[PDB]
Amino acid sequence: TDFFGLTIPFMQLLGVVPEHSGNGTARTRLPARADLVNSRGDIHGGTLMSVLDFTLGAAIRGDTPEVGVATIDMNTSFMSPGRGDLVIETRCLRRGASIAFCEGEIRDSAGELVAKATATFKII
Amino acid sequence: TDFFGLTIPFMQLLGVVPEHSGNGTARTRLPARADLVNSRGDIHGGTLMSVLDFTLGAAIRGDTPEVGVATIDMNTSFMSPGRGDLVIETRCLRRGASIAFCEGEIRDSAGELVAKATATFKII
Amino acid sequence: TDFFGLTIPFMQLLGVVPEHSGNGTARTRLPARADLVNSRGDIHGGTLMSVLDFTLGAAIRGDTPEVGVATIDMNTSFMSPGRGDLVIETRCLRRGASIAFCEGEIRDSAGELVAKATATFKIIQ
Amino acid sequence: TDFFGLTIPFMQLLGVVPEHSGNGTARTRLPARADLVNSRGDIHGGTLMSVLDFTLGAAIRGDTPEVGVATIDMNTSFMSPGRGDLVIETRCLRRGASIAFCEGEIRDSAGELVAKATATFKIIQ
Repeated sequence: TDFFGLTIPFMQLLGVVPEHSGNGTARTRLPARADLVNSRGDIHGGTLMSVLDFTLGAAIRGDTPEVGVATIDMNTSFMSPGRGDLVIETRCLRRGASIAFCEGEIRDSAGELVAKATATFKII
Repeated sequence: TDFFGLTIPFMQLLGVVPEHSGNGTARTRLPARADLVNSRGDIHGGTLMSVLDFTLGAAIRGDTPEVGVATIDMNTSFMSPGRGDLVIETRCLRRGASIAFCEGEIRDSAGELVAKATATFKII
Repeated sequence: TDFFGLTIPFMQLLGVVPEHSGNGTARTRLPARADLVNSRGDIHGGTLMSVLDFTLGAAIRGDTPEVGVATIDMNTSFMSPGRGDLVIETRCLRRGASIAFCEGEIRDSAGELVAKATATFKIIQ
Repeated sequence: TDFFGLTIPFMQLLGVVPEHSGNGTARTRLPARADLVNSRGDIHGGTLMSVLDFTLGAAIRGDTPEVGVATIDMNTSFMSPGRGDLVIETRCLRRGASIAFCEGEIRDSAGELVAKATATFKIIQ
């Protein structure tokens, strides 16, 4: 599978679908699967942090795909339980020669806020 | 599979192995699999945040398994790339009636620091 | 001194001015001072988090000065050195019966992002 | 004023005292003051992050006052209201050529955890 110009075994396991990236943003979609679920039947937070990580970075190497990106730190807030196909949109807040700052949110089909995250990246 | 007294489809997909929990701590082990890998062949950060989330919470409901736990927010720092079987140890820093604070680290077979995380939980 | 319905001896000390609070958002302002600077001459990041802490909570208790809000945890990103007067604006992302989520940013006179922060809150009621 | 090799006008303003820096750890102390309190009478969390910011960096540039460290991002957890004199102690978790990771905690005279924080740093060299 092609994830924004890169192969990623774990993202292929999660079945996430890359939709867009460019102009400092990126959009990913997470289809529902009983595999990715919580102990309460909700989409596991780990699952959300995974696709969010992917998407967060893609908002950097979408304006510049020749660039290498590595997550330094990432903060996630879980607002409400995720269920059914989700959509992840991220946005790059500031980009430098070495460091880039990003953010994003996960929303359900009903447009409600499932989770929000912000991260720091090392631009290789 | 039994994960500290709970079924979790996503943790079963990741193949993580619960080893211990109690007295405010918990220990999990993540076996190596090519499925859980990075674009650089390293264990994906999302994968680390997943097992860390599991383990972080388990350090609360190990002293009290009758308790329900839900992650509010979680911060993760990635120190060095993870490879080969990893071990995750977490520790509860403060527990209240409503809120609990946790922390943990992931280390490789060589005992080096792969990642570190801290989280906030709602004790149900 | 009046900080959206309460006196905060530390805030009064930072020389910060409350600009708005209500409908899930808030505004505050940090007039430049030399008491408040780093060693690089820039406004100290702690000065930033202090005013950001103050203002993030305000976006919750403006819709209700009847409630109490205590910061649980806060994450702050440092994008650009802060200088001169700064304006701080926050928004509540979600409000529960017990837990509140907020975010915000600090900008300089030139409108450039100085720092951005997110916070979790305990609403005391 | 001497803060491990530099003057910080804001820190000097908080009335904080440098207690140690070297070998990947650091210590600082926050003598109680009324200028530094919340509205609940507790020491303002911003006062905490300010001193925590100061001290986290110190755990890096004590092994080398030759280098510069700039805070990239910081996460702070609030566990217990802070009161009376507080002691701040940090440790460097990892040091790269460009990026440094640190953590730390604030405790009261009774030794109870007031707040814990983690931070990422840019080492300027």
